[PDB]
Amino acid sequence: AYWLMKSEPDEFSISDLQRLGKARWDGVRNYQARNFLRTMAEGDEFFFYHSSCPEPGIAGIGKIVKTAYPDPTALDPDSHYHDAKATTEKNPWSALDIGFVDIFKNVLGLGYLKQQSQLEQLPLVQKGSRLSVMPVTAEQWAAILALRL
Repeated sequence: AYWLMKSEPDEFSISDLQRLGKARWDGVRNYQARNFLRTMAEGDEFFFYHSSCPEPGIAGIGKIVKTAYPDPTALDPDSHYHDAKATTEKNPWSALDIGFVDIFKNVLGLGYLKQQSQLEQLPLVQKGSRLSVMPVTAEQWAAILALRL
C-alpha cells in the first residue's frame, strides 16, 4: 500500500532520512492520522512531504520497516510531543520505523499538486484538510511519480 506523511524539514527532512538509512517516525498527535499510521505494513511506501517550510511539497519516498508501536515521545517530558495524559500502560499514540527509498532533485510543490485532476481526492489538496498521515491510491501514486519526469 501507498501513503503520504508530513514533516517539517528543519526538524526532519528527506535528506536526514537518506543519511540515517532508517529512523523513527513519531510525534503524530491526530487520531485519524494515528489510525492510518497503525494500518501501515512493512514494505509499504510513502511520499515524504515537507511541511511548514519555504518550499512545501513532496520531497522524496520512504518505506515502512517496522509497524506501529507505542510512541516513546509521548512519555518523554523533554519531547515537544510529550502527552502528560499518556502512561506506559496507556499510551494513545503510535510511532513506527521508516527507511529511505528516494530523494527528489526537485520538490513537487503543493500548488503544483493541486493542479492535478488525478489528485483531487487526495486529502492533501482538499480545503480544510489537516491530516498529516494519509493513504494514497495506486492511481495517485503513479500520477505523482509521472510528475517527477
